[PDB]
Order: sequence, then C-alpha cells, then structure tokens
Amino acid sequence: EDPHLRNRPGKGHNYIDGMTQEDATCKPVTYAGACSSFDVLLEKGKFPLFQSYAHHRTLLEAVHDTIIAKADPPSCDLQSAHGNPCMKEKLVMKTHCPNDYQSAHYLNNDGKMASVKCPPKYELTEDCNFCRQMASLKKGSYPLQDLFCQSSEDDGSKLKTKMKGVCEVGVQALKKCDGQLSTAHEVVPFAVFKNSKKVYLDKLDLKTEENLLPDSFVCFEHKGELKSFDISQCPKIGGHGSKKCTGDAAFCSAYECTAQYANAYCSHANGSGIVQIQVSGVWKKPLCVGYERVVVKRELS
Amino acid sequence: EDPHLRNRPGKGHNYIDGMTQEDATCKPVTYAGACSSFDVLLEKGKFPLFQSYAHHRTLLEAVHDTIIAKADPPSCDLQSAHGNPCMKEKLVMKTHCPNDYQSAHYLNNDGKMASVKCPPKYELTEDCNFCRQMASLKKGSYPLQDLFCQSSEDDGSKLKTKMKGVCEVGVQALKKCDGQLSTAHEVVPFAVFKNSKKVYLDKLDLKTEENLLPDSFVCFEHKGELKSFDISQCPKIGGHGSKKCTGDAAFCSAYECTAQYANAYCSHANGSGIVQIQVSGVWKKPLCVGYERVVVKRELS
Amino acid sequence: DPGCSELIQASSRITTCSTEGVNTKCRLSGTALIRAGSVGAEACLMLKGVKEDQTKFLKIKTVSSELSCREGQSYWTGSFSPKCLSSRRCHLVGECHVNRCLSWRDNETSAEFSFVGESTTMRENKCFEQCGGWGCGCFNVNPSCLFVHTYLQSVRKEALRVFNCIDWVHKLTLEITDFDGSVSTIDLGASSSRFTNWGSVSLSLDAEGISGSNSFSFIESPGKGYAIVDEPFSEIPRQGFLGEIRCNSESSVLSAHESCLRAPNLISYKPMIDQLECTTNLIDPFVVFERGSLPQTRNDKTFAASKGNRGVQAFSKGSVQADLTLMFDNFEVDFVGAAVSCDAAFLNLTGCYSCNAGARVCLSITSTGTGSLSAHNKDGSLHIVLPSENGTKDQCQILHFTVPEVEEEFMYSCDGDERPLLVKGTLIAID
Amino acid sequence: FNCIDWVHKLTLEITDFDGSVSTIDLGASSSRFTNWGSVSLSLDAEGISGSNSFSFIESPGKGYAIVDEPFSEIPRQGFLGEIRCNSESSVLSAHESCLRAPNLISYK
Amino acid sequence: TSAEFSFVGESTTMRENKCFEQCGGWGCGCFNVNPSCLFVHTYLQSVRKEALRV
Repeated sequence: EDPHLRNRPGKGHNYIDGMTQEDATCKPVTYAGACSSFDVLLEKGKFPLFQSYAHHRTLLEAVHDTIIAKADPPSCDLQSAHGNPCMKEKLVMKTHCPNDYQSAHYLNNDGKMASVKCPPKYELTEDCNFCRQMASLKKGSYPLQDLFCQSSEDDGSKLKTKMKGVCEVGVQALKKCDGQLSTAHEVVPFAVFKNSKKVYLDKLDLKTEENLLPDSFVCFEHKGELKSFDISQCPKIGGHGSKKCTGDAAFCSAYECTAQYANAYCSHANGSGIVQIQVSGVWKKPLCVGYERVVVKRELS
Repeated sequence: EDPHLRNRPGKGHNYIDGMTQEDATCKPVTYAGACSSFDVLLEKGKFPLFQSYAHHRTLLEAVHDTIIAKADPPSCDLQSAHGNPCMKEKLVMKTHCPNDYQSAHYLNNDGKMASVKCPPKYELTEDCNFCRQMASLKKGSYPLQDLFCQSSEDDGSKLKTKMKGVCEVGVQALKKCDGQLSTAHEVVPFAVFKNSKKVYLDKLDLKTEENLLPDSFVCFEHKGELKSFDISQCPKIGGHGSKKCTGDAAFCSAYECTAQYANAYCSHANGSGIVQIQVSGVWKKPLCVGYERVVVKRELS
Repeated sequence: DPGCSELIQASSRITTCSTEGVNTKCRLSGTALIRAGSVGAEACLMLKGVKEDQTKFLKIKTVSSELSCREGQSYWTGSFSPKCLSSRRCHLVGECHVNRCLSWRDNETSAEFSFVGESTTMRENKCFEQCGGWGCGCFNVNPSCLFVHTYLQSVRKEALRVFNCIDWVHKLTLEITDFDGSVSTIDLGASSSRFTNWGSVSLSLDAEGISGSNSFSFIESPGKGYAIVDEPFSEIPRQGFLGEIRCNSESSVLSAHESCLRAPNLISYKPMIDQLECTTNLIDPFVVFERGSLPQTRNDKTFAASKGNRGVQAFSKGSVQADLTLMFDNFEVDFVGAAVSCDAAFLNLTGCYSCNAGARVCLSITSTGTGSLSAHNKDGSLHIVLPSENGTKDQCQILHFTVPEVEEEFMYSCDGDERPLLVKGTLIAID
Repeated sequence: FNCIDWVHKLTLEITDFDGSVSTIDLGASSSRFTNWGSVSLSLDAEGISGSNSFSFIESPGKGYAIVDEPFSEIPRQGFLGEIRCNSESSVLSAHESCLRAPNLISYK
Repeated sequence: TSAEFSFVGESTTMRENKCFEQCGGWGCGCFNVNPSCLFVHTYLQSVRKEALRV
C-alpha cells in the first residue's frame, strides 16, 4: 500500500539512549530509511487504535516534543536480576514481540518513559519480558502499548484511578485485599493528563471536532523531507492569503486551490484534532491515551 | 492441540531389558525422539486411555522411578522347555500384537516388569505367543497393557481382587465355583499400588484433582525443533538452585526467572494433578492402573 | 439408633454355600424382600449358612421419610449492569451513513471499536444518528454518526439457579450396613437404583406423593438457603418478567458469558449527541429470595432444603409403608467362628409396644476379646446382634414387641455355648 | 411517540461534600454515575396503566400535546403519520431514509 | 464415542454419551477461565438374573 502514514508532524524522532543504533534513519521518520521502531505500527491486524489515529504523535515523539519526561534510568538493565526498575510494570503486562528484538518501551506509573534493554547479542522472548540467547538483529524498540499522544494545555493533575471495584490493577494499589481475587489478563485502557500519573480508564468516550484547525489536517510540502505545514497560511475561498495551498475536494471545497502553483499539499485526515475524553462526568483534554493488557485483580470473595 | 503428547514429565526413560537396541534413542524422551516403545502409544485407534492421560508415566518410566523393581529374569525366553515364568500370563492374552516386533513387555502378578524376547532373527506371530521367522524391525519392545502411572506411595498389601462372583481371571486363583465354567474374553482393569499384587477391578472410577503442583509446568530450549528440560531443576523465588530457569508471567510469578542466564524457556502447562481411584469405596492414590485383556471364566448357571 | 425391626429369612434357592480354608462361606445370587422401616427402625436380613451359630445380618438404618424432586428444565440468572461506550463521527468520515446506521447489525464490530480487546461477553453494536453542521462540531452540513458498543458484565458476586419440580419423588435415605460391618449411606426414591459393594438396591412400593408441583418454581442459592415462588415455570424470557436474562452455568453469570439468553431490545439508550447514559431496568431476584425464603408453611407440609446433597425436599407427617429389593450380584459372605467369652447383663427396657418405632433395649456386654454377639429367642422371630470387644461397654438397639409386659427369654452367646437370659420392662401405647 | 408504562421519575439535585451542585434524575431502577459514586431507586409505587391508546407530540422548544387515538403503527392513507422519518434533519431535508405511504402522491 | 472412554469399544451393549458444562480456572482445577467438560459413558447392565415375556 501507499506509505502515506509515515509522514509524522512536528519532529518525528524515534530513538533512545543505551542501544538502537538506527537513529540515522529514524531521525526523522520519512519514506527513505527503514525504521524498525515504526514499521510494526503500520501492519494491519495488530494495533488498530494507532492506525485510526495515525495523524498525531507517538510516545517517543512526545518525549522529543517536551511533553513526556524521561525516567531514571531511561533503560532498565536486565543483567542484574533479583531486583530492577522494570519488574512490576512489565511482569503484569501481556505483550507479544515478533522475535529478533532487544528493546521495548512502555509507560511507567510516574508518567515518563521506561524501557527494557538486552545487551548484544541477546533477544526478546515471545512475551517481550526478559531477554534470551540467540534472524537479523533489530535494535529498535517495540511499541508495547497502543497509545497516541498529542499537544494540550488543559490542567488536570488532581485525579487518580477512576476504576471502582478492583483491588490492585497493574501497579497501583488502590486498596488491600487478601481473599480470592479474579486474576485475569484484561484489556484496560489508561490516560495521562497534564503532569499526572497512570490514570486508569473504566470506559473510553472520545470526542473529535473536525474543524479548520492545523491539528485536524496533515498539510505537507507539495511535490507534484516532508514536515508539518501550518494550514492558517492557506488563503480563504474568494479571498487572498500569504502562501498557496491545494488539496482534494475536501480541501478545495473550503479554501483556494492552485494545483501545481501551490507550495503545500493538504488532505483531510481521519481522526485528528482536539481529542477529548470523559472523566468524573466532565469533559477533559488528555495527553496520551492507550490500551494495555495488565493483570487486573477484581473483587470476588 | 494437545501440546503435551510426547513430553514426559519427571524421568521419561523407556529402557527395556533383553531388547538392547534403543538405549541411545529412548533416554530421555523429547518431542523429536525416535523411541519404538512410545510411538505406538499415541497411535490413532489403538490406546485411547494413554491418549486421554498423556501427561503421566508409563510402565518403564515407573520402573526407572525407583518405585517398581524388575522381574527375574526381566527378559523371558519363549524358546524354553518346561517351567517358563512368562508363558501362563502371556498365552492367556487377547490383545493382538502387530507385525515387525520381536519383544513384548507387560506387568506380572507380583508387580514387576516382565518381558519376552525371540531369538535373532525371529519375530512375533498373530497372537504374539510363539516365535516365527522374520517394514523394518523395531529396535525395542511393544507395550502389551494400556496403563498409566504416576507418583504415589500408598500401601496396598492388604487389598486383594474385588471381583465378586468370578471364578478365575487371568492367572489368579480367586474362589471355587460350583457351576460350569464360561470361557469368555473380556476387558478387566487392573490396579497395582506401591509394592502390591495385581488387583483387578470391575467399574473403574477415576477422578482428577489438580492444584498448584510443580508437575504442571513444561520447558523447552530456545531456538534462534524442540528439546527437553526437567521441571525439578527450577527453585523457588528469592533463591538459587542447581540449574537456571526462566518463563513468562505464569512461570515467573511462582519460580525465579534468571532472565538470560537460563538456556530453556518454560511455559504454562496443565494435565498433572493428583489422580485418585475408587477401591473398596475409599478413594486412594493409585500407582499403576490400567486395562488388560485376559481370559475371564464365569459361572454359566 | 440401631435395632432389627422387620426381619425375614432368605430363600434356599438363591442361597448356596461352599468350604475353603476351614471356613463355611456363603454367597447370594438372588433378591429378597423386606418391609421398609419407619423413622429409627431397620430392615435386617437374616442369612443362615449351614447351622445355627453361622448367622449374618444386613442392617438398613432408615433416617426419615423425605420427598425429593426431579429437575428437568433449569437455568442460571443474576444481576447485571450495562457498560456502553460512545464515539461520535462526522459525516463522510469512515463508515458514517444513516442508511447503514439504521440497519446496523449487533454482531458486526465497527471501525471505531475494533480496539476494545478480548471481550467474550454479551456484547452488541448499536448506532444512532444525531446532529451536524458547524453548530455541533463538524465540517459537513449532513448530520454526524454515533456508533454504540454496548457489552454486559457481572456486578453481583453471587448467582441463583431457578428450577421446578414435576413429581415429588419419595426419597428414603437408607444407611445400609454390610455383613462384615461396612457402613454405607445411600438413598432410594420411587423406583431408583444405586450401586453398593454388595450389589444394588432399589425402592419397591411407594404410596406417598404430593400433586400440583408444576405451578411452583424454586430458587437454589450456593451455600445459603433455597427459596420458593408461587408461580408456574418461566416460559419465554420477555421484557418485564422474572427471568428475562438466563444462561446455563454459574460461570456464565458470574463472568457474563456470551452464550446466554437475554431479552431483545432490553438495553435502553439516551441519545444526547455526545453523552449517552445506558441503563437497564433489570428484575432483582433477591427481593423474591428474601420474601419467600425456606422454610415456609405450605398446606400441611414443610418445605425446606437438604443437607449434604444439594436439592430441595418436602417434609411429610404420614406413615412409612414401602418395600425394599436387596439385589445381590453374587457376593460371598464369609464368617469366622469366634472363641471369646462374654458376660452380658440386662439394664432397662423403655419404649412402646405394637408401635412402628419399637422399644429401646440396652445390655451390659462385658467381653475380653474383639468379636460379635449373636442372640435369638425360643420360637424364632427375634434376634439380637451387638458388637463386643475387650472391656465393658453398654450397647443399645431397638426391638419390637406387641405386649406391654415383655417376658421373653433370650439365648445369647459369643463362642458357641448359649446361656439363658430374661428381660422385662413397662411399655406405653404409641400409635 | 407513545407510552407503554409510566415511570415515576424524581429529579434529584445532588450536592457533594465540597459544594459542587449536580442536578440529575432517577427512574424505576436506573443508576447514574456521579462524582462520589452512583445513586438508584429502591422502591416505587403509584403507576398509571392503559397508555397504549394515546399518542403524544413533541415540539422543539415549544411544548407537548395529547391526542385521543391509538399510536400510529403502519403508515397508510387517511391516517396520522403518512410520511414518517427518524430525525428532525430527515424531515427538514427530506432524506431517503424516511418511510412514506405507498401510492400516496397523486397525479393528473 | 468420546475420546476419554474410547478404550471400552463399540460393543452391542446399550450405551450413550453425554456431556455437561462445569467450571474452570484455578478455583475449580483448571487454568483457563473457560468452563471444563464432563465426558459421560453410560452403559446398562442386566440386574435381574432372569427375563419375562409379557
């Protein structure tokens, strides 16, 4: 298919310290240069949420855009066992790597970037947890979470886990329980507000307002690399503006199109713009919302 | 499915006496093993009991489990004169023996491993009672009884055959009958406890009680086919044993995972447990219970 | 309390004996008949070998007269709660079409809800059209779409099973004691058969039952007491009826399995453009479980639960008149002639005469070895069997009599020599 | 629209402990999720039966009405509801999703 | 014929095969949340030592 989803707005950087020597091609993310930390997010039948929202930012891109901070240490060392920063946040998580990988990133409870690391020459197991001994060596990180990040300024760091009826989910201990619990791997979403923690979600009710905002489109440089272009510079219909713009019928039906005489080509994106969510009965604009298969200990007896 | 057909927990040795032609192809028993004394146990349309209870122990595996002693002699000769210990218990069989075989092992009344063997290069007949002239010849023996064994230790020196109203079954002398003998070939089960005699039954009632047991976990080496790895070499959490171990969330939660220090990946299994038996109304733990086809004499009047 | 009440001798046609190891053992290859005892009485079976001292007995202790049930059509139910998700999409976006939204199927996952996860519950997919234009938050003038993904879950930590009864089977819990001393507790109802070590047993005569059981539905609770509802069995589950959501197993209710039967178009919806409050007006069975909790008073019977074995029973206040069939599957009965001595003494004799409960008798058996005692009267209709060991114990049983002034001579022994013994006691008249 | 069972609704203005005021409502046995939890009814009474033979008319921002006739089931000629739709936009814009009576538009 | 009782054989005795739904998970003796099975092999046996021709 046409790799039109590789054009990432803003910076589009996918590299972390420790390992991953493919930063020469993953910085930025364009058509040329194979990036193992992004090619797995385009294959159908795996992460449909990121494919539906493939017009915003990822986790690493949010880290390189002054949104998500870096944890200490940013890469857990799996050489010394019997205690490591990547134990409770990964043992309960149920993922599946297509082998031939060493690095894998996820989200911590604080709200930073916590990733594992296999020193060369090791390999990740079928559950992406611990390393193992030894085709090709893909040093890139594997997205363990189907999350999407964007830009927002709405404050909301005074909210914790909204789930009610679960003793211990993932890593947060809401209440102590010693009786029989319904231990089962369920798919529970999560959200992160402005400088908040791992706020678990009981239900997902999104809201996208498709308007004339630059975040609701993917304007790039007209061809006949590619970065994000501000749509505000496009002239209005029946008027005059600064630069020139063009697009399909969805874009030409609102602004002015000059076809080849345009310095940028715009197109209507699917699922992009201001994304809201329901929490405590009040609409709020989060930052990074995704899913994860963690161990949920529901009450029973 | 059924990923535990050829994997044998615990020991897993199918060595036979006399027919010493497969000592290096039966110890241990892995997935890619080529042991003649185990291939016919999973054949479609032969031994359904072993196919239903695959995650257990066999006769030879019970002999090599330091719980069942071998017979003297362990390999009987069918070309003898008078006074053959392996003749009265072998001629009364009804189970048809396939071709391309030379040896045949079974269980005697005392509870020892008894087997027969033809002189080279002879094979078995249709009733596998004598020895006649010779696909390819098997390098081992043939299981004559469809039985499964496990790890038990209950005594059974006071329990005898509970077949009421039966004249003489197999080779045992039960009670004296007053009517005419009725010779009929039927299927009568047999139960042998820890150091006891061959106790026959009439209505075999078997139940399975599974719990957190170390026999409910399998392991296999990495691959950059499958291999074999004992589960008893995995210590508890927060400690160090003899060999290194690792697994997924279902294995690291109970046992300590050494990450890349191990050379075998372990998964979650289920099929062991504590199998009981209905003997004299009291549920006991059987050692080697199964079925045997012998001559059963009943009363006609 | 033990004690032989109805005693009968087995026929010689189905009684054959032999000899093996200086012992005279006998087997039975037939079936005898004996009257069923009342509450406390027993139905012993005298087994004669070749002489007099070799006499065995099979005690059948009757607990009480009960009436079991026969379950036919059953189902599990419980409380639930809806949990729906909302997602609004403008027109000309993905699959936003009012023609497709109007005839949207429930078993078809939309493109905006394929990232939910493993949900093996009673899930459904609905759709409702809303507004559009710039006033609602869209670019096209055409109205927007609102895909609805509703799935049910389990919120109650317990469940209830609703069943009915078609015929009150008169069950008699019998405690059959073997000849050697093995005690086995079984149950027999109407004409049902079981499986014992000595063969099989089944109830014969049965003249006790309660009519009109189809118009009554029962509720079973795991562990706690049962319930009773005064209405016929629930037919088709519809809206506004007790039992609109049913399953098949307990795990299908405690975990909300998709293989359940629910009422169609039951989950309500509140289309509010962006918000959508989905609630269900389910029927709470705990109210009926609390209003009609066993035990209750229905007509002249007592409806209650049952201990040990799960099931509903019905206590009666009538007589006990039934027959038992002791089917022997050719089982040998051995007996070793003991040689220990004993010196029994009479204690008291309280009870009733010409009564179905019998009179209680007690003796002061004092022996020096572990064995058994075999006694008999003069004409041949009364027998006393009581265990004996080294020491001094007081064994008691129940003996039937038809006279308030019992003056019958007994002949008890423990090795061979029989000695006389006289008993006495005043009895009362009990119907 | 019509009515099949009158539900006793009670509009509740729940005020939290901090001072936030929230106005909600409850009916029959429905439950709404609030900030501190959820509230629902436990016992209801006073019900009005026999409402299937009446039809109400809702107007946007005007008022309600009552009609003394059974509810319109199938659209036909000579009866209320000859051309029915699904939403207000389907009426103000005349969409194909609307249901009309067969052979209703006459011709000369 | 069920696989858990196929060792008996397809004889001329009145037989039947039933199956009931039970419970799974570690609370009952399994590993998965799906319910377990219950293979039933019922065969009739002659109780009376004689027959009657009505």
